[PDB]
Amino acid sequence: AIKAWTGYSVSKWTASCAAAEAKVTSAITISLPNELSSERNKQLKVGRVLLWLGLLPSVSGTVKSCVTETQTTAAASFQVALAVADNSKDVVAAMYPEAFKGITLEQLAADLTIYLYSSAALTEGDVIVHLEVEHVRPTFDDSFTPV
Amino acid sequence: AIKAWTGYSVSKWTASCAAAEAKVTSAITISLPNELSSERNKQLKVGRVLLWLGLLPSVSGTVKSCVTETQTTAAASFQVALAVADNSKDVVAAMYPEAFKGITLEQLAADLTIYLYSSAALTEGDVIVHLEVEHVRPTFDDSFTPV
Amino acid sequence: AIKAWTGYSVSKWTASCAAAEAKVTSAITISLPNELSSERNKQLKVGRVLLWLGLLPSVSGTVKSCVTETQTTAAASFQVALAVADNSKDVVAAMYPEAFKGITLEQLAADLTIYLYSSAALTEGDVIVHLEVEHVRPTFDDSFTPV
Amino acid sequence: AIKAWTGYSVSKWTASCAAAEAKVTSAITISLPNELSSERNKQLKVGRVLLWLGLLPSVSGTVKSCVTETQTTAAASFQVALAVADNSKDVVAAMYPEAFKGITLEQLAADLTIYLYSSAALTEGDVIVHLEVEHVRPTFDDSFTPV
Amino acid sequence: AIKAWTGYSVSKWTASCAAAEAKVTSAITISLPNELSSERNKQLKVGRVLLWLGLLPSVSGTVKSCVTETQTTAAASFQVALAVADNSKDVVAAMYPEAFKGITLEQLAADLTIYLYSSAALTEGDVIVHLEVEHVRPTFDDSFTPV
Amino acid sequence: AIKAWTGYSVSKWTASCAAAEAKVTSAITISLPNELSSERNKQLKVGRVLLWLGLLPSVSGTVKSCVTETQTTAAASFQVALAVADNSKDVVAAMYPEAFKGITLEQLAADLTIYLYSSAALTEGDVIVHLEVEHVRPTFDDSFTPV
Amino acid sequence: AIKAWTGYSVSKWTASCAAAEAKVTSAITISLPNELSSERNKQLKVGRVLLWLGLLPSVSGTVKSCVTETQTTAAASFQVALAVADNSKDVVAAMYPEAFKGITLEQLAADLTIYLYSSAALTEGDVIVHLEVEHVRPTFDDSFTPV
Repeated sequence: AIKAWTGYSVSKWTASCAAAEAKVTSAITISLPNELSSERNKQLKVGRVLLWLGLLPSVSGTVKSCVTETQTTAAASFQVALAVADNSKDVVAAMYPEAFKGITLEQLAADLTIYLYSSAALTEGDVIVHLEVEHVRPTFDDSFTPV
Repeated sequence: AIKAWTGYSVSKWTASCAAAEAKVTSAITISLPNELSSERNKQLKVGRVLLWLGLLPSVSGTVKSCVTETQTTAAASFQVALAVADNSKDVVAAMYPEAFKGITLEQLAADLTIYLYSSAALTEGDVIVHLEVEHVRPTFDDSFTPV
Repeated sequence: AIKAWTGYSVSKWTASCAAAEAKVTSAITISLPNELSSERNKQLKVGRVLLWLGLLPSVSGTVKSCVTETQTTAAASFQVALAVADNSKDVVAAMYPEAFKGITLEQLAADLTIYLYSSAALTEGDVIVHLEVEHVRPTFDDSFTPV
Repeated sequence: AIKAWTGYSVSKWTASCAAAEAKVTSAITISLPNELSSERNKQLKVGRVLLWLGLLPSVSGTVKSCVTETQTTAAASFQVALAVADNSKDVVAAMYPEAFKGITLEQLAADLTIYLYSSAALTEGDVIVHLEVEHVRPTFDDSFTPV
Repeated sequence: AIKAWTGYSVSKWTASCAAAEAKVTSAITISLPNELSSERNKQLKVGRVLLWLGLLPSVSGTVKSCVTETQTTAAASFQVALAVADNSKDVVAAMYPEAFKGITLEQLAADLTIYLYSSAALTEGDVIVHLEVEHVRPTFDDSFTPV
Repeated sequence: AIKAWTGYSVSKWTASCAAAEAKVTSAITISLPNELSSERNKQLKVGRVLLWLGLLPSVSGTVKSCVTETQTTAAASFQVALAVADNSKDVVAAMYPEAFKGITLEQLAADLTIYLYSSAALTEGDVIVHLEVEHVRPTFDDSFTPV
Repeated sequence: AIKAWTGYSVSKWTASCAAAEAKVTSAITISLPNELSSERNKQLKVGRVLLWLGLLPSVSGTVKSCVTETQTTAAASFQVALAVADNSKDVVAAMYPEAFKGITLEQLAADLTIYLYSSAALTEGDVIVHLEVEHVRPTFDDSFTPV
């Protein structure tokens, strides 16, 4: 498997798709994990992003998803996507990686967002949208307070 | 300033005292900070503990506090304390240190607890009970999943 | 990412195709931006051209596009094209690292044109066509309006 | 004719005023051209500014214009102006240049505004207002993406 | 534009004037700007004074102003003034400069005053009188107190 | 005595606390000195802050003061303060200095405030809180306007 | 892109196939381009041959072509061909190159021929067979005649 750079680090989380009618593009918002939620960590720099997708077997249609800046109408977002994850492939992935170097981890919570499309309708949680983020290593204080 | 050992790391948090009548002991319960709350980190090992105290200047009487195993009547807890933090001293804190080597960080949330006493009444937040914990360095996954 | 040569530069502009019935081929016409439309900058020489295509996900069929000298019957244009961009590929692009070397930027406005084909119908905004063009860095007036 | 400093550059743009009744002052608003309205170039620093005026000969009386920070009542603006252009002169110009050194080109788009006054009525297009601006040489995109 | 001497410095401020009937001479009282109002700065010495004038364009008469020692009845002061600024001239200005070398900035607040005349009536804010003063540079404490 | 950095400068001012009953904490608001009140200077940046104290000799209690971000109930601020000035010490001063590097002088007027405590009652002017601030040098224009 | 050897040179031309019913194999005759038709040039020697293909996009079948010695019944030639160009592949080209080293350009006009096959019917100009040839450089006389 792929390795992060020296001085970089990995974390992973999850979100579930909202129910939606066919051909509609839905939107999903990135919320940070608790391990990074403090004001010390939000100012770290992103190094790579790796969207991923997995699905329960009764979903029959095409399914596509991507990471972009937030686009003012949801469906249009794919038109600037530097790659698209796609259940028509053998492997349903979209490793960028170069898209977001030097962006603050705050900004990856602020306005980068995840979009999802299916040619058939979805019920809640029919799709699970993993995400993986590789970023500058978090640090904890090396010493107690003074007395 | 005091350094943590190699492979160990600092962290800090807070709790505030409830209102209490004079010469009554009160309990305070440790709850872990968000940075440590995950199932990966709760199983780490404690290395040192450092109770500390700070107080707003109108508080007149004695104030004493300690960290112990939970004692079935609150006032009795001091009678097993390996040291006591005490506003009679010049420096109020009470470094133990090695009362708790090899205890699980979960257990430091489970049943080690903080007790506080004053010979005069307190109103809410009149005392701020800092804490520091020095513990094995948290680790994050070095690599992405397989595709 | 791919760099231009020393002293060369890049610019980008956009077009959205009109509606078309299935299997029709449609033309798209270049127009120069204002900074390049000066009589000082129009005389620059093209170094590379890069066609790039993106589409909203509901376009189900094949989509193909290419750059050619303007053909009197539009559908034939692909037959002369030195390369074709095609949504059957993994990356929907076509690079021409040779075809237009040394052509004047005016001529790239005059008689090179972009062609687009789809095996299913299209409606306005269903496809976005980029172009990227590389040339020696343009220049700006060094002085105000004189005497 | 006057030249920009070493490493500085020039740009020019135009506006044509709306109709106005006699002695009423009116406002003219800057908008940046696209090549400057990049997030790379918007943050460049202004070096000199020149207001220049021209008119068709049937405009009978005095015409005056000036550049100021925006004013709450438009007619007052001349009173703050570091210089005024005035068709009573032989040459209808007003080079500042000191007024705006070090202001951001975005700010020159934001809140510097141009005012115009005539001692007789005006109809659309009876007056043309130039502006010239000097700033450090703008730059263009030049590079490849990664994989 | 003209620079101040080494160790001298420029400051600038505004005064309006009240309504007046035609041919009436009026007085404007100098008050120091806030940047200089403290008892440290008042004892600095003046090097040059520049009177300057502007007006909103509907003012039709002549307008004249000057700086003088304060006079028992305002109109007479023009006969004493070393120079007059005058809207009939090419430049509506009067650099003195010799009048006030070595006068204390407090004295420039005390008994030098500004006089203003117009051949037609005026209303509040029709004429705005700038003043510009060149004077020994202000200074501040280079050192903290003793502890 | 300690000196400000190159390009930085010292200024000093005053505030007098109101009357208060014993053990009451009180607040003091940082109004700027007139020498810095103009819009040109408010956007300078702070380098160090130096709280100081003095009192007329009949004040019998302890007295303590500190500089903090403004707090919901005044007494709490001593628990947040990075250092405390104190009449009981050998010298009462409490040079921070790290607390406010790079903060805007406007912000030092906005939401940093002074807190004061005494273990005995006070009357108007019994305690006088000096303050001293080290900050980027104030500057004045080098030249007159155009004529 | 691939280059010809020193002393060798590139030239390129065209032929358009006639209409044919499905599964019919057809032949195409290699007429020389005018630039090489003179008796001086026909005795040059071939270095490489590069068959190429393109088609207008509505052609629905498979299409295959190859270069061989002329064969008694056209379909058989695919069984003799050293390589086959093919629309079903990732890229349709079929660079030989070994097939014809040292053959005379006259012979490449005489008895080498192009064969073309489609699994569906064709109409005139649906398929366009480019060809590219790399061969000993054409030369022109260095001097006038004697007078």
